[PDB]
Amino acid sequence: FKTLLPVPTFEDVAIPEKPKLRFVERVPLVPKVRRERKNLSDIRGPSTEATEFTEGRFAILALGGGYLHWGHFEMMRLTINRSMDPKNMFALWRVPAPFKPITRKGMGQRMGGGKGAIDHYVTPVKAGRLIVEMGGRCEFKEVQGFLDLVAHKLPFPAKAVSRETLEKMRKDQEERERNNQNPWTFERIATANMLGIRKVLSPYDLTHKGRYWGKFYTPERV
Amino acid sequence: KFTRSRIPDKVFQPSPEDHEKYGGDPQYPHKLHIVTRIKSTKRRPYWEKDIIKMLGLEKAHTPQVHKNIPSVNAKLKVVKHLIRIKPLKLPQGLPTEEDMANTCLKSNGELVVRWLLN
Amino acid sequence: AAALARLGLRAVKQVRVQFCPFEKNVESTRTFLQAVSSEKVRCTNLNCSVIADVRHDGSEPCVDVLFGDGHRLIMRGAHLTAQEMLTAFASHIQARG
Amino acid sequence: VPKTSLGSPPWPDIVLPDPVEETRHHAEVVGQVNELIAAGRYGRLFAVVHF
Amino acid sequence: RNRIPGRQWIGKHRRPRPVSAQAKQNMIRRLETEAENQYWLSR
Amino acid sequence: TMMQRLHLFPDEDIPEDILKNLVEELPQPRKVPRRLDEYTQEEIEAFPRVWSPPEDYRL
Amino acid sequence: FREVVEILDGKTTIIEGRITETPQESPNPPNPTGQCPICRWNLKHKYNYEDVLLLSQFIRPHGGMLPRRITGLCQEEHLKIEECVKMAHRAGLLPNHRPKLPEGFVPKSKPRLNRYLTRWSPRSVKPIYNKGHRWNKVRMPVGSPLLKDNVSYSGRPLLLYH
Amino acid sequence: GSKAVTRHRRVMHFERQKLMAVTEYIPPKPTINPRCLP
Amino acid sequence: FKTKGVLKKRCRDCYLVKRRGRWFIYCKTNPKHKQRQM
RNA sequence: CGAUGUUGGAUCAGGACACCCAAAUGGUGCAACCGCUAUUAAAGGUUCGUUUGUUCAACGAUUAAAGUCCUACGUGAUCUGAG
RNA sequence: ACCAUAGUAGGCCUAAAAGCAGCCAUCAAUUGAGAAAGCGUUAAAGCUCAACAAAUUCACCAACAUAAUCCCAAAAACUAAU
Ligand SMILES: [Mg+2]
Ligand SMILES: [Mg+2]
Ligand SMILES: [Mg+2]
Ligand SMILES: [Mg+2]
Ligand SMILES: [Mg+2]
Ligand SMILES: [Mg+2]
Ligand SMILES: [Mg+2]
Ligand SMILES: [Mg+2]
Ligand SMILES: [Mg+2]
Ligand SMILES: [Mg+2]
Ligand SMILES: [Mg+2]
Ligand SMILES: [Mg+2]
Ligand SMILES: [Mg+2]
Ligand SMILES: [Mg+2]
Ligand SMILES: [Mg+2]
Ligand SMILES: [Mg+2]
Ligand SMILES: [Mg+2]
Ligand SMILES: [Mg+2]
Ligand SMILES: [Zn+2]
Ligand SMILES: [Zn+2]
Repeated sequence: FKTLLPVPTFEDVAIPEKPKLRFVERVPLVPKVRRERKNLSDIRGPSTEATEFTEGRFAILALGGGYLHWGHFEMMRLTINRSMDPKNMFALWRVPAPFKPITRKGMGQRMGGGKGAIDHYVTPVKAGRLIVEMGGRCEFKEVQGFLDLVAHKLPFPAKAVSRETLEKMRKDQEERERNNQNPWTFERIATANMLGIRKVLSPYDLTHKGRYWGKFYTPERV
Repeated sequence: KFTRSRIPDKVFQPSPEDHEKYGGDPQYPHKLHIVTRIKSTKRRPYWEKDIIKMLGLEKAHTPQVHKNIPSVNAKLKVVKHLIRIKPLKLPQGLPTEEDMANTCLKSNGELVVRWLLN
Repeated sequence: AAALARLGLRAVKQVRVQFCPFEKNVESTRTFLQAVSSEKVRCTNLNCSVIADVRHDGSEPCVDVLFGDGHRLIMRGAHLTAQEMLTAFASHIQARG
Repeated sequence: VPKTSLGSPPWPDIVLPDPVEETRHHAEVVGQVNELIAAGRYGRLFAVVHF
Repeated sequence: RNRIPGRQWIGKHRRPRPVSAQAKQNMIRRLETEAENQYWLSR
Repeated sequence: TMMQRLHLFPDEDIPEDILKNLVEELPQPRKVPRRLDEYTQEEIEAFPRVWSPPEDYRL
Repeated sequence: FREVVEILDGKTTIIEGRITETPQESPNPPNPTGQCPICRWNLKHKYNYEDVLLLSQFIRPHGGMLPRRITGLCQEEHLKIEECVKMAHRAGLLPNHRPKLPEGFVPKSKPRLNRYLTRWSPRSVKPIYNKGHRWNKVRMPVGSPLLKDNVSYSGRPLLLYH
Repeated sequence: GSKAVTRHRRVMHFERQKLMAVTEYIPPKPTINPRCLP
Repeated sequence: FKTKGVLKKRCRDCYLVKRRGRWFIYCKTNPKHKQRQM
């Protein structure tokens, strides 16, 4: 004998038309003629934009920073589109089409001579940004199962999350940092310039607080 | 660029337990510092080198005494990682002119006026 | 009940189970009864009859099984556990037959 | 009172004598040595000297 | 047999050297002296 | 040289020559734990039964 | 402790359960409120692989670990005691708890190498041919990390790898 | 010299490593484990 | 047998076993499901 | 740069294993013979010719096989000098 | 571990679509078992899942080969170390 439990029911879910992901273009329609310098600073540190959910209850969350080029968009589009029930689920791009020109030279060039030519386009993705947002009358578990594939084939480390999962790990993140037993935290030492440590740190560190190092992000770092 | 550094005032707002901990009186600030230079100025920026020079802190592990006024506290704040600061104490009070020769400074940071009677 | 089905019970003549329902120790022998009474084991051979002897007073539960080796296997479940009876049954009645 | 490799500290237990009997014992010993000095029964002395 | 590429402590690839319990102790003791230091600078 | 002053014997069989020079014996650097059969029955009954096994359960 | 007996008489086989006497938990525990058997005797973080009088209480006459729901151990401590029991078997303590096999005592093998505190099984470990230098160095495990919480009287943490 | 952001994880100046190692999270340790409590 | 970085059961009859300091997947029905963790 | 003489051969080979042969095995869309894959194993082996300065490559005949590489593209105070 | 019977080959399109190419409904007997979550069939039949009953230690994720003369200090889990 086992007693039953009430099943979660979705009466409030409204499925939009064209639930499957839009095709995105290899190159923008108005190709950038002027060659841009590479901010690596756009992959660096925490993300400001696209941190929260909008319509959907599920998402892929980026744990590192990285560049997304057309190959990745293709991968996600196909993989998600044939992995979903178009009736019961819908997906959404939380990331723009690749807009940032990246140059190259022909292999075999000597150093110098000018900048290179535009090879392809990418999208910058800062750690903590939602890549793809899936809603529906789905339970998190199915979506999670096939979303983790996609997540795994992305250039940065990433996870599949729900609203519940995300707020879980955020409350855990702050609770870990008010639980902390040792008096010595990165913030505390860095801001007050103890041991003259500011010599070895970068200015950005004051904001990043030793959680972010380069494009990498370690969540365990308080 | 590595530069000089601001130190937010919040750092210098003491918590009520700190008084108990380091042995300072909640009510009255101490009058004088005994500053000692604990670290070396080498591998540090020129401006810290200068601050150390103008505090009389040139020689290591030698004590020096300074007013506890803000003018001084500013410089000390710049080099605070190079030094040890302990409050001067006067159990026997300040020395008179008869007591100048017999004065000595004990490591607990206290100035004894009569040293070695008979 | 499955491990008995895989083992081809057809080497057995007659299986009786004598037990006393109101005793506290009889659950094991009962488990054995429902393991041998199942459709798989029951249909492996139709030459074998399964008899349930039910008494209040006898006070000692018992399992008796005859097979065509001229062999008689009698296990008195008292303190014996179900799957010990069924393992003993398996290695005893299969290896010989 | 069980016994495991750990639950008992791995070093001899110590018992230091009561302070009173000790003070007595000390005064007694000092008395003895002092007699040795007064009698001139020490042979030859060495001394560690700061100079 | 396991070489360190280029120069030991310099380049993209460096000799891995680990932090010692000793070093943690030392650093922490310094920190403590500094916390006290900026207590006495406070009033 | 000081490797020549080291004498190693696999078992205890030593030339009586070498036995006759021995001044003293160093204490063994590890305390050897006794097996279960080394303990006196006094020591076995002195140590508590920690848990109480069901009578039905078979060992 | 319930022995199962089997008898062969004249093409009839009798199998019967028979109950013997089980020793009982010693009368007066230090922490009676305590939940798990290790804990109410205040043995948590105290027993080692070396303490046999404790370990032999959970195992079978044939040397294998007793199951957990019977013993009542707190899960963590169950794992610790299992590690310890393995380590103690390997160390050559509990020589009486092997299975008895009249033939196999006769065929000598090279006299048992004395070992202690062994985390892995001997047959499963590849010799480390390559060692490695000061910076990348292959360390050899000693004891188990399950016991890294034992009380240290020296104050220095036990050294688990050399 | 390497850029600020890189692919390969970028070995830290030793002093920064010491910082990282001192400032690690320490989880609170209860006096008695809640499981071994009643 | 295949040497793999990740072991996964390819059917209901696969079982998972630790031998020689490794993990293994043995399968009686389809021997092609045999796997050795590297 | 007050000289670290350079391609291919000859001679003699040292080494790695990411095994071409020989050994031991797992899987097969493995019946058998062949095979195709994968694991372990490096003590010993790994041909002779036509053309090219050639390394490669093509072709003839074979082999249990005619391994992939490293050694200042091993080896000119041992040789060669076709390039 | 255990167990699997009912309207019924549910209605369609197709040579056949019998829980399981596809499209639509997704009701209903029995204490209990989806117009079926995996395999399987030409369409079936046939194996399992979820359902009753039987019981109940704990069970979310986590594992990743290598080079060329010869491995590369030796060793070591406790007698008290801010
Ligand atoms: Mg990735
Ligand atoms: Mg070098
Ligand atoms: Mg380098
Ligand atoms: Mg630079
Ligand atoms: Mg030159
Ligand atoms: Mg020269
Ligand atoms: Mg050779
Ligand atoms: Mg190999
Ligand atoms: Mg072969
Ligand atoms: Mg060879
Ligand atoms: Mg080259
Ligand atoms: Mg050459
Ligand atoms: Mg040459
Ligand atoms: Mg010559
Ligand atoms: Mg030469
Ligand atoms: Mg079922
Ligand atoms: Mg390999
Ligand atoms: Mg060596
Ligand atoms: Zn416990
Ligand atoms: Zn399988």
